[PDB]
Amino acid sequence: CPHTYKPVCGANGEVYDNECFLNKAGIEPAESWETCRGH
Repeated sequence: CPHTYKPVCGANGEVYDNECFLNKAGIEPAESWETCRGH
């Protein structure tokens, strides 16, 4: 994946550097950033 930084939130609550890494990690895109807020 390109090591650029355009962060995306995964349905597992984890924040990936970009869409490609989210995909590689086999994680569903979260519905919203609320999923990665921490509370």
